[PDB]
Amino acid sequence: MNIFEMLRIDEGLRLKIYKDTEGYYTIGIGHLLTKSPSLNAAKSELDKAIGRNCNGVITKDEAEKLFNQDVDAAVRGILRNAKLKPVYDSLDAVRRCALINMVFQMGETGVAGFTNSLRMLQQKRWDEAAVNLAKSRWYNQTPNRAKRVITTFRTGNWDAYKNL
Repeated sequence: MNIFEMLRIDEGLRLKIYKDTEGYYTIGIGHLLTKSPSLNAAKSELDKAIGRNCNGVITKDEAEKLFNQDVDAAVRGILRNAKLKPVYDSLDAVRRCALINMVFQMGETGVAGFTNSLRMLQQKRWDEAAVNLAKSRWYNQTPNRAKRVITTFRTGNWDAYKNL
């Protein structure tokens, strides 16, 4: 299992503009287009993102291209971030994927706000950090996904994703 397979389990694939769990306009593999309520603003962002007139619909190909960019940007964002970088560097390969997943879903900023959990992951206090991470809007709003990510940080292996 790798970062791409993991994220694709968590996000799914949709070739037509759709709404987030949050109500936001998205397409592909969890590629947020706009936080704006107009389908029209969304369509315009889409065409800007793809470089063609899409009419709200993309190919598999375009979906994966957006996904490759998004994953690359998540990793780079982690590496550029003073709060995230040290935790990332301290982690093993599997747990590194769990942090990338959080950043993809919630952005650098959002994750950098989980101060206490970050501290615990650095210290390698896996059980404590899993309990702390669960105490969040994130967990309450998307509990099945948060629990997969959380188990991943807890165990250091891919079992949460075996099932799936």
